[PDB]
Amino acid sequence: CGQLRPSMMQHLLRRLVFDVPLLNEHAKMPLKLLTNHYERCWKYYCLPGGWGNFGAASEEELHLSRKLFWGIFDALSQKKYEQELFKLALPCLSAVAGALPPDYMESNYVSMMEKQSSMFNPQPVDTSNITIPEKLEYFINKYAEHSHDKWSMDKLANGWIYGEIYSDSSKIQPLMKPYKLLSEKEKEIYRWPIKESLKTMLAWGWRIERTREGDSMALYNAAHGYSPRAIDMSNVTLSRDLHAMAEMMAENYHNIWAKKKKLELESKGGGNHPLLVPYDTLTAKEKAKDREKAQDIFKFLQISGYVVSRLSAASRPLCTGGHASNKEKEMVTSLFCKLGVLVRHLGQTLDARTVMKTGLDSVKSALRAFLDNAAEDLEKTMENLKQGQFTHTRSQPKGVTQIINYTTVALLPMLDKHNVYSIYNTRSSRERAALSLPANVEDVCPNIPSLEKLMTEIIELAESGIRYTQMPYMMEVVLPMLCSYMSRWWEHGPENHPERAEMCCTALNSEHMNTLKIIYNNLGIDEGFSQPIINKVKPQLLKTHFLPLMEKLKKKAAMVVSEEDHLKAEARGDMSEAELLILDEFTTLARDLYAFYPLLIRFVDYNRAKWLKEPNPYWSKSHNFKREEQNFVVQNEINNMSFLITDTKSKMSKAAISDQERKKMKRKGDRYSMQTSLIVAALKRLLPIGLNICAPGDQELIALAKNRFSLKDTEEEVRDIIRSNIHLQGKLELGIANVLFHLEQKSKY
Amino acid sequence: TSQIVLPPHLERIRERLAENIHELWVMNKIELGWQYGPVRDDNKRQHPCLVEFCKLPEQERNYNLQMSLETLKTLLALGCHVGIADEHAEEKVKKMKLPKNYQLTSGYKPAPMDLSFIKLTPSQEAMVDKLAENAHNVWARDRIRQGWTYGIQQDVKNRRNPRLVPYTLLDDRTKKSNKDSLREAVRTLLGYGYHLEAPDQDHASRAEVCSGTGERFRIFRAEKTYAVKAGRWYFEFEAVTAGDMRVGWSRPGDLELGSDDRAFAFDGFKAQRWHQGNEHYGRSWQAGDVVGCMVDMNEHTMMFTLNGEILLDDSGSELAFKDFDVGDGFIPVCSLGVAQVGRMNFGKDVSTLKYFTICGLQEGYEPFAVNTNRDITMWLSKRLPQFLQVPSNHEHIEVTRIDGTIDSSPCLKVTQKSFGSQNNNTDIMFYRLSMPIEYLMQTSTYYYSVRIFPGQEPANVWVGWITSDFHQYDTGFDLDRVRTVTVTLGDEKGKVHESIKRSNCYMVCAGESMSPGQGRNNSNGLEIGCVVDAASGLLTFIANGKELSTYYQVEPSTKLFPAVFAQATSPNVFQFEVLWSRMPNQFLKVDVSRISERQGWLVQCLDPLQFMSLHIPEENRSV
Repeated sequence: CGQLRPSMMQHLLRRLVFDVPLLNEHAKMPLKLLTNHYERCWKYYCLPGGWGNFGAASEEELHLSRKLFWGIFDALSQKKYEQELFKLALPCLSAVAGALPPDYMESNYVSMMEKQSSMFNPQPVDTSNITIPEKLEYFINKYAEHSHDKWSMDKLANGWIYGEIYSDSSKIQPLMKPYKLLSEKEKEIYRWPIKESLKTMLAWGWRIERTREGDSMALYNAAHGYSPRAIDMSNVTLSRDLHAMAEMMAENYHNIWAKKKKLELESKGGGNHPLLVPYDTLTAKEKAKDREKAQDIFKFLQISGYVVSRLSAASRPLCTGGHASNKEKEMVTSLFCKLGVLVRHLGQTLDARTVMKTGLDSVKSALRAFLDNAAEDLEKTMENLKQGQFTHTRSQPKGVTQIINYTTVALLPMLDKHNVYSIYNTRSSRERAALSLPANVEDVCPNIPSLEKLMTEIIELAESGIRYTQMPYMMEVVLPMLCSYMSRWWEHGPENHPERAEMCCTALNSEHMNTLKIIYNNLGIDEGFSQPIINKVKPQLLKTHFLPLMEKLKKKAAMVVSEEDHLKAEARGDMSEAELLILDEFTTLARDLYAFYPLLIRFVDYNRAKWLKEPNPYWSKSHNFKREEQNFVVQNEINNMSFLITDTKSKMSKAAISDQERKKMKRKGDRYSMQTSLIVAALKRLLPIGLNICAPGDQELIALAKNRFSLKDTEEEVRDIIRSNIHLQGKLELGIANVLFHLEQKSKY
Repeated sequence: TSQIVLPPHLERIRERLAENIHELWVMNKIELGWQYGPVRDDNKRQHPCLVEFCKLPEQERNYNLQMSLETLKTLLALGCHVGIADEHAEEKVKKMKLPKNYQLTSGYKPAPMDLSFIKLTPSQEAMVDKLAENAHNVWARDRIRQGWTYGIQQDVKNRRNPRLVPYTLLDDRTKKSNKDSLREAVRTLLGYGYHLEAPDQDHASRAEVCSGTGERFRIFRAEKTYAVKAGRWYFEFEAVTAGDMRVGWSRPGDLELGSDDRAFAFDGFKAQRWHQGNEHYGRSWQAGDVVGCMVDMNEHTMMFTLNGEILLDDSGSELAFKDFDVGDGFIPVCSLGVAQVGRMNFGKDVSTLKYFTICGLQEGYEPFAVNTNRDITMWLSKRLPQFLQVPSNHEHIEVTRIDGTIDSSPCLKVTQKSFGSQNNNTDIMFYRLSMPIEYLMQTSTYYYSVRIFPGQEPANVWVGWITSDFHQYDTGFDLDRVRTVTVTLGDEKGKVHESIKRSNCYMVCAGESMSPGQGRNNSNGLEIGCVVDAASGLLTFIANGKELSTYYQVEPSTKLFPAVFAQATSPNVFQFEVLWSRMPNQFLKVDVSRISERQGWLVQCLDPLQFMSLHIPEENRSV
């Protein structure tokens, strides 16, 4: 950790900007990587300004390590302080603007997630024809008098006194006279720096404050009444704008001094000086002088109250984030139009990939950012992005765009004004073209797509695209009719009848609900006002007609029974948000059915547990669960005592058996942890039967885990294979592990 | 509600709107049921307001125009855009609105309009409420100016109007008539084709839900001698109102709870813990919920049982705090925010505890105060500041007494002590430090003083004396001198005599400007220590060489330890040549029982109480 400011990265940049070292660039990148973490974010005062200036001067260069350093610094800057962007908004915008011309090479153009913060000059100015206005009458005289008093007091501290005849041997200074009678040469010498500073400040052009409350010329506590005093006015904190003005004045002074040094070196015909050094590379010896000059400037400008100074409440008017989002939407729309015009009748695909990786995703917490960013144009921009993504996925995709599309579609549930802009026409057309997936397996789709459209990708994308669990946001015009059409089609076809490599067609719709052999077409023809789904008689009739289907749904098959059960669970999901609490009897019947179905499913041995990837989570139900747990514990104990002796074949079979047992244990423990809260709530008041039934299960679980090694080594590989994790212990309302909150609750008793 | 003045640009539309709405009110008055009368009399069912525009007096029309202008200016200057969107259906456009409904009476009656099929936006309700508040305010100020229907020093008549307070003293039942009139007016404005927006919504954050700071914070703590070293102790804290309630265990030895490692706390308002930073753990509670802080010195694990359920963090760890030093034990600690009520339960009885059989008995837990026969005693943070503290160790205090009065006597006392700060320290504090240190042709004795350097004067540092009781720790001070409490004791029959004036806790001179000389250096005769030989109620403690009528005659017995007032950032101005409020304090333990009864408000206390004070030397101790 540094003290006040580092001077390492400036030297590293000055060495990397030229190619004097050969094969030596590898001896400073580890130094930069190690020193980045040592220094805090508060040590970057002038470094971001120089970085932005150098980026604006040159965007594309041969220094490929700069983006790596930038990415490392930005990834390591995501701390709890949450520092403001301030001056960071300009370099990121410049890099976004200039990133299009670069082509595709290296991985240096992939990690764009850090963009947008996850949300010499010898003659700087010319004053050859600048005239200082005559607005000075008193303050300059007061400043000159104060400077003369300070200089004469300093000369008096050395041992000089006022006299009549100048004599260096006797140390007599006759200059101790008022400014009204001082020499013209001394007055001009004292006035020249002040005049130059005034001209420089008036050259750029800034507002001048002349408030009457700032008259602090005389507020602090010899011959011709000469009584000099010392004033300490450096203890007053000053604004940042005046600090920047003083920094600019110091920069101009240093540039002028460097120009004078260059002129005096050229006049001599030879020589050099090592003082041609930027501010961020300066050492403490000159830093003390710079701080003294800054303090003197602050004291000079503080007197008499001279302060140098340089929309609608909406994202469009003044907010930088809203401007950046609108611009990014503009470039992505322009690129989409260009691709749809040129490609559809080299580095273009590369820049398209970069702008869809950067434009679509800007922050991991996209929901909160969208909520706190905008509410009017957010919906239409999201709809335009979805339409562009759908049009681009209509053709053949080269790269894998599934994850980004899923992330974009997951933001729809977490209202939007769909009446202003209707961008659902493309989705309705796609739904009409795919009105019957088991029946439309032909060349009806354009260009005969074997995997572009007729695959599981669209089925998986439809789950994320259609999701209104929180609150509906559609126009409620064609979506309820399409939902009714899909429900009627699934009612007509009891089986799946899918294509090849499309066994998981259950995960197709996530909004199967009322008003969200049917006579919907006849009702629409007769009305074409009130939709038939408005009446509650139709959903009740449909539920009553459907109930015998899963009442009599019981088969001993392996895959067809499992897929039929999955289809029945999906088409009869429990998310009946349409007054769930009102239909108490229907809710109780649904809960009883959804609790008795897993019991009948697990009644079989089920040596294979890979059929159900993720199953959907009273006294009779508790008794059935306890009986099933006791039976499975007895089976596991029997397997344990059978495997204790009579050693089996090679480790492949044992590993497979252990993996199957671990999968079965996880599948059973999911429901066990789901029902543990209900069992505990039942047994807390007056029920000892639940504890008396769970005690043999806990004893069997403890005995099974008391001494086991094959299960111990196979648990790691089972967890590694099953990358999907539920982690429902923290909800309190490798999916599961051997020891979690459920085990602690069971052992608490 | 008076922000700006309506610009003269919409005069034509303003006049047309005012004319047609005035016509609307006078037809409404005509159809109300009354009749026009040449004279004013309520007994004849005649009202002067039921006069057509052709015969209306000039004063009434001028008043109508003025109130219409004021209302339009108010609704324009509130902040919502009131620009013209749809033209009114009068002499410009015809949209069948006027002849929609027609009524016939005994006289002229055109066909009015009533559009109620539009959605009633909350902006209309906000407009109605604002107009009602403005009407109540102008009525209240009109009553104030003329003193009608009430009296303080006059009592002209009884039955005071409840219209003085525009919001609380007025109920919607009494103001049903003007509320209905305002509702009709805004409905007709909606029917005219005018669009309005509601600022008090989620679209714009124009409303503030919380207003406060880190002030009025009370920490409830137990005895320092009740610290524990081993075993498991359980206690329940029933939360009534959700809010800032940091509950945990504190280690003995102003400051926010959990800022550093001295104490541990947990809160569900943000559902995260406080220990040397922010860490997500646990969940929010609700009304009537317990926390159940656990301690186990055997293995140094801390856990919380919310209603019998162990709270877990995002990492799935059952231990809230791990690897902490035992120290000198831990004691229960609670925090109460603004307008928040708690309920402690140390475990006096088993039946008093609610969630104890669920988790306590099985795991082998005992209540914190199950063995104590006497009543438990608890402390709380003292809001009233006290001066009984000497600053020993601070952030930038390096006090060191140096004595050099022998032989060389430049300033008699000859003492130096660094009391200045370093950087970023300005919270207006008052300093106080301990003192372990007739004659002819004499002036004064006790030539001692506290050195200062009045060469900067950042905020006009005040100097003066201090009384024994100072309980006015506020940022703003020296603007009212509390109160100039005067006593006019005497016969008070025909002459006032011996009217001795008293003083409050204000013995500090302003010292704004002693003289317009602006002397150099820093020594200008500052707070010279002078005491009169004979006590007469006057003491010579001034920082200037001239008298400016600051006698301040008071009674004797006021001398105590020195204290001065100052405010700066870091000028190292204070040298020798603090008020705290984090100190624990207990109120009472033997509080009496009082009984109140209806029709008399009788209060009875038949149980006497007694307690004593201290007798420490120097003849001043009572805490």
